[PDB]
Amino acid sequence: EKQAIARQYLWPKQVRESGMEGRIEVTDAAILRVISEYTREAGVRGLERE
Amino acid sequence: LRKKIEEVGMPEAVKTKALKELDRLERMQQGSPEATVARTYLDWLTEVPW
Amino acid sequence: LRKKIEEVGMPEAVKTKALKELDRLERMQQGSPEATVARTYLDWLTEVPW
Amino acid sequence: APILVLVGPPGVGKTSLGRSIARSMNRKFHRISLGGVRDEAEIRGHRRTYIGAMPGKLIHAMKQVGVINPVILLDEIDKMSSDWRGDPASAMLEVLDPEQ
Amino acid sequence: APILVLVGPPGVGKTSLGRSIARSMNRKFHRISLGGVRDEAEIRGHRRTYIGAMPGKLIHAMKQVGVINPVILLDEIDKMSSDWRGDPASAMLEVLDPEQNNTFTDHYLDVPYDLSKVFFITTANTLQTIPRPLLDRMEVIEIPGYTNM
Ligand SMILES: Nc1ncnc2c1ncn2[C@@H]1O[C@H](COP(=O)(O)OP(=O)(O)OP(O)(O)=S)[C@@H](O)[C@H]1O
Repeated sequence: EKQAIARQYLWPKQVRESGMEGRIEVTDAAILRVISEYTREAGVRGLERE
Repeated sequence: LRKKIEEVGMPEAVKTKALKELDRLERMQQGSPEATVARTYLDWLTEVPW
Repeated sequence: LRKKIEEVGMPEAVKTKALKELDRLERMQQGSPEATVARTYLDWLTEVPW
Repeated sequence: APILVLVGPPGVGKTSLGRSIARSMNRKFHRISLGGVRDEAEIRGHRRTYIGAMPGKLIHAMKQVGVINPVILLDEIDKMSSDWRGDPASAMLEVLDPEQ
Repeated sequence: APILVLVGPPGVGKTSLGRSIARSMNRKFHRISLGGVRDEAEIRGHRRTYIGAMPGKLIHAMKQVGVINPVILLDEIDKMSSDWRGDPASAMLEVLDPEQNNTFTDHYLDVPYDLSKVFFITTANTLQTIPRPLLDRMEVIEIPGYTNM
């Protein structure tokens, strides 16, 4: 669920608000590594800050 | 304000209260430490949705 | 004070609220202890930045 | 109309569902932030004998919204404070009573 | 704008770093010291129906600064009480919420006020005395402590 949320809602918003507009992109294994090794939460604010 | 009282809403036990208060307000001196209380109360009665 | 409400800012809802408050203030006798509290409030609304 | 409480951990979208549910049903929306509120005169008002009196947050919220069926979010209802002096959680019993 | 928290032992430069950050970016600065702040009526205000009523620290701080994007240092955020008498840590959830603080509502001003352009920097000695919903809104930057070199 966190991986689907980060693909559909969180990563496009952080991309749009930074000025990068198709210049940078993450894979799915990258999102899974950010979730599993950089976060201990139940929500999605820490994932959004990463 | 008379037209506003008898157009929006309102229940009859509140409408009688409001018309009695307006009939008091029509006797007071335009002024007044006691007319502004009545007019502010009638504005709150006519602007809340019924 | 009406000129100051017109110049700085402000959003349309808070500007409408401030103009209704000023129209209430114009028709009550000055030096009343409610004309003071209806005036300090408009000073605070016109002195914060918008 | 329903009366709901949404319970969960911090980062889950509890507050964010208010505007989504209100936008989905074409209803008006308003938000009242509780939490730390200790004054009972925020729920009800003062008796308009007093000198700058005006009604509580609920009548003000119904006046901002134009209609009689809005969606009103009451945010952080478990963070009100109740003790000998200051008890707004006892005035909220009258606004959330499902039949009174 | 960001909402940061700087956490570290005493004597490392946390309080003095806020003024340097605000000076390097040519932006206005203001401090609010939250140590020992005990009542909720200093975050929000009182209604304008009590006789000596006036807004809280945030609206007053936004009045002192003239602009809508200052740097505001909220100093000693972990030394803020939640006892019997007052709970200002639950009134801070409305201020530091990164998605909802464009409609912050003071009790004196009955209108929503936009606090989404302000650069908040908060400082603390440890993270363990911060409430968990309030810690989850802030980004941690850890200041470790110096070596001999
Ligand atoms: N299922 C989801 N899909 C998309 N975005 C989500 C989802 N769950 C949470 N979010 C996002 O997560 C962020 C945090 O949501 P909030 O509702 O503010 O959390 P919160 O539970 O209200 O926080 P507190 O501490 O309990 S008030 C928002 O930007 C939401 O859009």
